Amino acid sequence: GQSKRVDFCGKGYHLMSFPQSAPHGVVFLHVTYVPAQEKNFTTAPAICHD
Amino acid sequence: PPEAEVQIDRLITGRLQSLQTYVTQQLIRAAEIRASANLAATKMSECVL
Repeated sequence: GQSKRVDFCGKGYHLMSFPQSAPHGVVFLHVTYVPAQEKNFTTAPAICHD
Repeated sequence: PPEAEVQIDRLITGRLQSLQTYVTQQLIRAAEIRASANLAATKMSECVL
């Protein structure tokens, strides 16, 4: 599945995971989306048209 | 010495049982604390962040 629980399936936004076998346990490879370059913009809650 | 040793061994065995009982109870309680701490950590991630 695709969990929405924060930091449950790794840091960042979860996309998918792949298990791997290990002696006496399991290892998960968690693939996540992480925001990178960003810019600062002016903002507003609403637009006044007519 | 040979008489004192009998009386002392009785006390040592009993004293060891008191300490073993203590340790066992602390381990059980600690497991319960661990579960609470794990819950708290989950809430921090999902409720706070």
